[PDB]
Amino acid sequence: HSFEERYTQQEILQSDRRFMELNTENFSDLPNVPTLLSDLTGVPRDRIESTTKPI
DNA sequence: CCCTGGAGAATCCCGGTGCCGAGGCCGCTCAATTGGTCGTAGACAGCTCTAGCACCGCTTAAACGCACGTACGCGCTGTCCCCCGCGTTTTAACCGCCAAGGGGATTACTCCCTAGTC
Repeated sequence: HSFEERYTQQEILQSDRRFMELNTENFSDLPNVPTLLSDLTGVPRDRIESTTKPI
């Protein structure tokens, strides 16, 4: 029972971007979240800004 | 593909007779006019006083364009579910039937209130 099944792709990606937004310790790295997530999983910043829906 | 002759049926409408009440007519009738008073409250200044008209230079706070962007009102698809028109049944007021009081008037017996004369 993988959590990728109970939680859909959108939900696991939301958990991931919340994780990366917990990684930062300052204001300045909040726009660095798309860059960090693209470095992590290789997703373009377009869908990061379009579908992640951050805090 | 979509239009309609015929038919079923609802509408508009004026004769066409019966009814009850809108309006006129009659008999009171009571309240608005009107004489006055006398004194009350608002018009007429008048002094006052008090908030606003326009003016000056700033201050960035809102206002607006531009560009991205993105998701929602609306319009497309389909089904499904549920309410209507019609057919059958049952409460639901309304008007007749009957024998007995209640009573309101209505009149009959009578009995006291009234009033006359040898």
